[PDB]
Amino acid sequence: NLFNVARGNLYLVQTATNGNWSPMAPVAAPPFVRGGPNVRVVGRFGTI
Amino acid sequence: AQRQFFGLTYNFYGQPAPLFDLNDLQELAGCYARPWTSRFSHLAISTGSLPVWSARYPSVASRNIVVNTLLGAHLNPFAGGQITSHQGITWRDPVLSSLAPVPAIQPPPVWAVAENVLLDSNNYPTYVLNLSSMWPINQDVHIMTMWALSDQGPIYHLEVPVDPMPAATTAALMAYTGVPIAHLAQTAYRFAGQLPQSPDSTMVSTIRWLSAIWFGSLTGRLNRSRTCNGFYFEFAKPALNPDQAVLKWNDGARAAPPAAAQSSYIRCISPHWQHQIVEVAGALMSQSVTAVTGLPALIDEATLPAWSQGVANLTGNGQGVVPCLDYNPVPMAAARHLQWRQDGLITAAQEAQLNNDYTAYALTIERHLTAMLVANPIAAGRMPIQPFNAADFGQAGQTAAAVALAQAMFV
Amino acid sequence: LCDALTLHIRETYIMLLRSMHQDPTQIVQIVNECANNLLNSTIPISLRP
Amino acid sequence: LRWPGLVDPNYRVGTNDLPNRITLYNSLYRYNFTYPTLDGIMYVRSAT
Repeated sequence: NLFNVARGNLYLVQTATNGNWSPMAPVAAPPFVRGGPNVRVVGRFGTI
Repeated sequence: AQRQFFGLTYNFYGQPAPLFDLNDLQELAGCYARPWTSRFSHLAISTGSLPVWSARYPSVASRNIVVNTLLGAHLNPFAGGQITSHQGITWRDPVLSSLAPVPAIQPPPVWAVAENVLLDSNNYPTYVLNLSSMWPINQDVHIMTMWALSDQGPIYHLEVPVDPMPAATTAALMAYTGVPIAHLAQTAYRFAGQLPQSPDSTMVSTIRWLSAIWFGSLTGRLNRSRTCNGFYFEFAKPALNPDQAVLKWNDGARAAPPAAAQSSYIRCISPHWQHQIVEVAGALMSQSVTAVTGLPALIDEATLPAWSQGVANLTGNGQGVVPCLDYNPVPMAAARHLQWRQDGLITAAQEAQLNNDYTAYALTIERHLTAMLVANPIAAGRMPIQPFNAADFGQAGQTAAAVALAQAMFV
Repeated sequence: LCDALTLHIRETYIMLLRSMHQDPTQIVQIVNECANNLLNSTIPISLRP
Repeated sequence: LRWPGLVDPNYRVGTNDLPNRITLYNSLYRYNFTYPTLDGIMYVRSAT
């Protein structure tokens, strides 16, 4: 971080709050980790 | 033409109301909530080989299995005369098109939930007095009947005359050459479901000749070296998409018309038909024929489910019935490969090879359905899977007799 | 009216074509394999009578 | 004889005579083919 280089991953969820939103230091467990119940990955190509 | 279809509503499997909720009405592909002319709608535009199935619909026969209970739940006519309404849902008018919410000012009577209601068809006088408009409904109800009279795979009907293919049939069939069985089912169904045809129409005797000509290929009897009349179905590697069939035309050594008629109903006991687009296509491709031409005879009560026992004019038990030879995908294809080796199409090494490559494929079919039934039980509400139980999947009934039927159907 | 000879010749050519017809849907796999997965595509095709 | 189709009541749609006598009024089968012309999207594999 002291060099502008966050680790971990990046979540994209539409949380529309009003309180102290905190992108960096996230309170609580991250919603849906990899390999969680019904959490499919994207096949290499990513085709739709 | 024809107007007198005797139907039968889907079984409840011991559940309170019909296995489907409100959301199923506004999810059907094609024409809004119109269940008629649906089935092969989600397959109208092909993107690839991969079978079309989402989250709610965990399989190929899932789209149809749902439009069945949804169909019967709104079939008071033909079985009562009225229009009724189930959970605030009814048809627009007498023609019976899409299903809209119960109209105000003059709402229909609430439908009395009942299991296995016999459809008489003539009970609804408006049908015959408006046949050219509500014709698809005849083909569809017939489908639901063939699907309802079985707890394990749709019971269609093969035939084949004593004499060779007509002169008008051979000229009509030479147009569906490079067309997979998956597509032949789509063209067959979409045909008999849009305009009142005749029982002796050219496109009817050819599509029937195309169905029974497909069974021989599925059994292996009608391979590359043994055509019925120059038509067969070349099968690709089972590990490389076995769904591909295609009606190839050749000039080899044809078979020969049988000594007698081989009219016989067929079924697929193994719950594999659910995820196999090839099995569902073969079933619905034959049903298109028994639609314009009602059941050639009655169905045998020999086995079948505990609810199809002695139906009005569908399943009998006397002498006017035709035996139903049910098979199993795995042993059927295992015997289908065995036919290829007998005549010398494949080496004696590719005999036990294609068996392991297919049994592994059919395993994927089993591993899938078992994982879906547990995810979507039955007491939850809907029935996209149909409770088959895990005690089966490999208890092959008289599949060995279905194979002996193909050998007799093409001597 | 159509002289059986001419009607028969065409009924042959219609077959010549169908013979070499290619299931449009399989076309995705042909490209997928012919290219070794390096390139993967999708080609919607409205199936018709 | 030239017109077994048009005249004779025992005609059979599709029946010729061919090897022996060229019939005139037959029963052809007018087709209406469409020629689909594919043009799809094409995704690469993605580094890894």
